[PDB]
Amino acid sequence: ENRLESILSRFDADWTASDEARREAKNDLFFSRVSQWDDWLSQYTTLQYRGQFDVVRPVVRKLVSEMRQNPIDVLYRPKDGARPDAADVLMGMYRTDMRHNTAKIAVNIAVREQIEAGVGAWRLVTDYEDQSPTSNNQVIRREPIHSACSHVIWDSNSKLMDKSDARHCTVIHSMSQNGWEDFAEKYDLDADDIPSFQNPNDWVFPWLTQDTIQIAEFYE
Amino acid sequence: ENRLESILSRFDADWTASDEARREAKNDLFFSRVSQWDDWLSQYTTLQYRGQFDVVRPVVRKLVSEMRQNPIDVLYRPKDGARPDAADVLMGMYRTDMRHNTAKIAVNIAVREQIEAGVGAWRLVTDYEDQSPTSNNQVIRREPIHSACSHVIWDSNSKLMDKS
Amino acid sequence: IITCTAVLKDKQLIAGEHIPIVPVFGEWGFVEDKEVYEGVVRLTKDGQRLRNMIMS
Amino acid sequence: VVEKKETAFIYQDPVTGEPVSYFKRDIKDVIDDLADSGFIKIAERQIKRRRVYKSIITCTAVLKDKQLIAGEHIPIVPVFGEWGFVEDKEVYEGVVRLTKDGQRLRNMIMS
Amino acid sequence: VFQDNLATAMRRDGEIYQSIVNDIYDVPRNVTILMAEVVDLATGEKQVLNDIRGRYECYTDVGPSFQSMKQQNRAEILELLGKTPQGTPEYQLLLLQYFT
Amino acid sequence: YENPEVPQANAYMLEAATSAVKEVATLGVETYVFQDNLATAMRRDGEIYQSIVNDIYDVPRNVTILMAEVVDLATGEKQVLNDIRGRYECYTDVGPSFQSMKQQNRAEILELLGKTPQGTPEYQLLLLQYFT
Repeated sequence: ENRLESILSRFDADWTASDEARREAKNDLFFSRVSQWDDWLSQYTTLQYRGQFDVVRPVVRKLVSEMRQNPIDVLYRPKDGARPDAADVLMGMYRTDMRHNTAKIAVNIAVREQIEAGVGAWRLVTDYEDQSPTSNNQVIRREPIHSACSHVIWDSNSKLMDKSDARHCTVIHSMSQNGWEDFAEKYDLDADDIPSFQNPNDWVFPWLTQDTIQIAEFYE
Repeated sequence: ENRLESILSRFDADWTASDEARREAKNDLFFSRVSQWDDWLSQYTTLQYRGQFDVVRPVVRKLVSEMRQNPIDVLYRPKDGARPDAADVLMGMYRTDMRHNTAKIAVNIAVREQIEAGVGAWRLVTDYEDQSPTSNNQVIRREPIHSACSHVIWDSNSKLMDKS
Repeated sequence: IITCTAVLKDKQLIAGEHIPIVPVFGEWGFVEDKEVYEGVVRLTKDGQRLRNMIMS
Repeated sequence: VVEKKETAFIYQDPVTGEPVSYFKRDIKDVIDDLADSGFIKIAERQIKRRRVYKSIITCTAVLKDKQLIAGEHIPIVPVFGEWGFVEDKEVYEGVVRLTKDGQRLRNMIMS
Repeated sequence: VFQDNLATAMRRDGEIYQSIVNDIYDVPRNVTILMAEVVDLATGEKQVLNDIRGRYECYTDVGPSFQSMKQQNRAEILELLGKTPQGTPEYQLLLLQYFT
Repeated sequence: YENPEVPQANAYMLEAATSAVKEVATLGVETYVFQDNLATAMRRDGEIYQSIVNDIYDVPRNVTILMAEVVDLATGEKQVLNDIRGRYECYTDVGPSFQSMKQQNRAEILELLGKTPQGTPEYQLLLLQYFT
């Protein structure tokens, strides 16, 4: 009956369903981004030579360059029997509010993560613009999601590549103290009550500080 | 409540957030610019032959030269439905006040640091000019930032490449 | 907007008929009711880890 | 950068049309000169915009506090090579890093 | 295969964007008698968009990335020009390229 | 006394290390990704420059009836720019670096000339190239 209980049950089922794939994708990202000597469990035993002679990184660079030279975008076309000028207004709006650097950066991040790990993602959000609005004093932009393997958790009962049959999705946001304060200011939350959620990262590298605050957004 | 305290708290959070990347970038700059025998911690123990037979510098030179042969600049284009001459004045101003040596040098420095370390940066400043002003007795110029890995510290809660 | 112990915002209605998150996959499939996705790095991890060790 | 809604004035251009001028930019300097020049006010709105403030600081004190500078954006432009996030930790790399291990060996053996 | 998967992702992006545009944006209805934007404002000065159910008039495909409609029109004119022999339509398309 | 010899391990490892550095020190296949990142940086630079220009510079408004620069000075002799809110009329793209607008026009005319067949527009574009 409790709304929080139902949301947490759904999130826990989805999180436990995709544990192995998420772990493998995170290991792939660490291997291809940080270090190939992923020996965090036992490295402070004795000092021996561990050299990194990379042989996979040139391949990843080549594939990313190959996919970068061929940009792909949406193209709205009139339906069968519709007026031939059915898609010029929508296409103009799309080209207007998707020409910014954020959209290209989000697509590139998703593509790089797809090549390296196997999964990436981006988000579409709407905001109020008063200076250069696309329409109705509002704009639609595309935002990036870093490490979509562990930060975006989909409905486990979804058997489509684009997850159009998914009926809920939880996005985990990790942010700094100032980031949390501005998040609370934006969403009218209580900044004094620090939130917490399932931490998707793992303290594996000797990073000095991984100070992060976790919140979740549940779409249904 | 103290303004200095808040500024310092933000700066310390950002500085501690990006410690490892900054250290690696500074190491890359030292390796590719000063000496490949980065043995500062223990070198005054005994004198032995340490030769530098460089194998990476030709690659860096080739990449910098190839990136120098294709200059890239801003180009202002009229928006959809705007007057077709909407970007002539802005483009003229940009070309007027970005043709100087400082802008090219800053871009080249940023490109070289991007190739070697992985990050570079430049800055846009405005000044008052009385002899050849671009407009309204003012000029906008571009200035370089050397070692942008350690001299420019960004907000840690930024997930965009251009830090917008 | 939720945490591990409470719900901050309950059912804020947003625009659109779809969840605004777009995923991109590499090699994607299901083995036994278990989604598996792969890139290009996974299958090279075993050999490379050997090449690093031998050269070490 | 601070994004806030500030007052803007909708005048009527004596030549043609009606313009929009931010209240902060002509707050005291020419706020009465528009009336003399033939500009009369027809409306007042609240428009959202960003303002950039610069402060000169040291480790112990603040010299300049909130000096407002021109533009809506921070005037620093960064350029990156191979850029990404691993675990909420930004990582950027060039071309020299991955060659450091082999080259350091080649220097040693040749030595 | 990776480009095809990215194209599928962009098609889903276009679907979501079209839904959001129908939800919040002001979509004019083109009459054949001109775009007639029919909207109204409430007593609280807030304007509420009025979008008819005849909204899904276009479907989604994948094409080259263009910064604006003018660039897309230029690309289409150039593509048509490269296949048309040097007759009268070639002159027509050249004048149209100089148009935009 | 035996002649000095370089051990097989030393030669093998020197060759292997040199080969490893040769193979790993290959950006891309070409610096297309780096050039695209620089293009993104220049787009951000253009955005910032446009904002600053709208803030401090005198941007004329082009009427279709001619550029009408509308400004006024205060009692302290300082002139304050009057920029309307119809300022973001152009967007940012990436192109070749030109030192002046005349060079850009010359390059555009030459680019058009390279695709026009030798008809009447070719003569028009040649006269236009001699123009600038």
